[PDB]
Amino acid sequence: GSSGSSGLGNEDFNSVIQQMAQGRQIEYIDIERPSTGGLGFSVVALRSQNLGKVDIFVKDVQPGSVADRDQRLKENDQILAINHTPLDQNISHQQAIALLQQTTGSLRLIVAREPVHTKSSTSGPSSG
Repeated sequence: GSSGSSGLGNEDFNSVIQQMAQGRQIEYIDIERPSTGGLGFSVVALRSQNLGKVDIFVKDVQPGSVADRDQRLKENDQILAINHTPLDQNISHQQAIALLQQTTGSLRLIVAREPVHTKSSTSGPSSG
């Protein structure tokens, strides 16, 4: 369905994000939009199950570009909102991409991450 209002109602920007994350730890990845460069990362569109919507995930995180050398954007990071705008059922996968290809100077991305649970994922820093 479609609706139009001035602001928010039952569900606010803080609620929508908290609902899409599902408790998952949310992180604000602030990226500095370069002048002679780009985000340095790609995104994938995958229709979710919750409801007519698309889940944008950060793929091909060029390990060395601003996204990294500058920010700490991780791969497979489901973007909940972009520049103060959630990609809920309201916004499709396309719109999400625009906000990026459009948003200049500063580009914020609120992604979620799954917590730890008797996982014990072996991870260590490698020098070379």
